[PDB]
Amino acid sequence: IVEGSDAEIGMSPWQVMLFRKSPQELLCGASLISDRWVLTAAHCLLYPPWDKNFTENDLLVRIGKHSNIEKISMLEKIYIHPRYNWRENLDRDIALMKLKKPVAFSDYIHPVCLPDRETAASLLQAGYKGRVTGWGNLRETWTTNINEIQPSVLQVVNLPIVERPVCKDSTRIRITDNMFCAGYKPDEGKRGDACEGDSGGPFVMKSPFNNRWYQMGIVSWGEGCDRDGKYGFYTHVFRLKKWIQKVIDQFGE
Amino acid sequence: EADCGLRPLFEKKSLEDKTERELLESYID
Ligand SMILES: *[C@@H]1O[C@H](CO)[C@@H](O)[C@H](O)[C@H]1NC(C)=O
Ligand code: NA
Ligand code: NA
Repeated sequence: IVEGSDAEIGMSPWQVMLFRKSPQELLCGASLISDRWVLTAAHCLLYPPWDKNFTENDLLVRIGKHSNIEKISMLEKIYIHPRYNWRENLDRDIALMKLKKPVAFSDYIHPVCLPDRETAASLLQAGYKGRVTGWGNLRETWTTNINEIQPSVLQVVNLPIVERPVCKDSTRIRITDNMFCAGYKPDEGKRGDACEGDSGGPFVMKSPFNNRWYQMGIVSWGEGCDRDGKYGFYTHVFRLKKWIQKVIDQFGE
Repeated sequence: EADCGLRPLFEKKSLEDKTERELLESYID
């Protein structure tokens, strides 16, 4: 996360980290949506142009991490959207990971809500801010050392959703309805973005109707990090929820 | 939904985090 701040303890208890099992390597962010299901970006698990094609047995997740607070879980199975377009523009960039066994909730481990139609309709508006969290790089590039851009605490940044014409205008990539973009404009002064390692992590919004946090996005792709006139692109969670529900209904008994 | 989206250290204790108001203000302005 670029231009964010240290998360407060328990601020993002649905936060999940996706790791290569052995040897160890932080791969992506993710989010906890029930005691057994984790949501992430498809490209975190399957991306042939970088020779990426992980199975359940290649991976571990970490949950409840801020900085015995923290839980390590194995995966039973991975499910990637059947119409995820890795060849072109990362359309439908979404995947589910089923934990080997359910996790117990605590003060530091608690699931985020998935939006329904009404919440998505109300809140997915230009200028409305959501929140992105992750263990990704603090800047696109480092000046003194490799570790000056790796954070010691979970990072948080609030970013406004951007007008669709501005999103589309900002890139040559064909963007679809299954993507939205977020971030400040050059003239707005304020800054912030996801960066390397934040992919797959959540873009959340707090409902004014019921004061619950809802995951509206999944960190998907960008062009560099925190560049003037560029925006982060996020998978539109609600637009793909029937698929999420189909997977949980089929494989979640 | 169960208790989804309600944080044990925040909503459940009637505490606000340091920047959530900024999010809600953007919806209302
Ligand atoms: C890994 O290979 C392909 C690469 O596109 C991927 O779609 C698939 O999930 C994996 N292979 C098989 C045989 O399932
Ligand atoms: Na930008
Ligand atoms: Na409004």
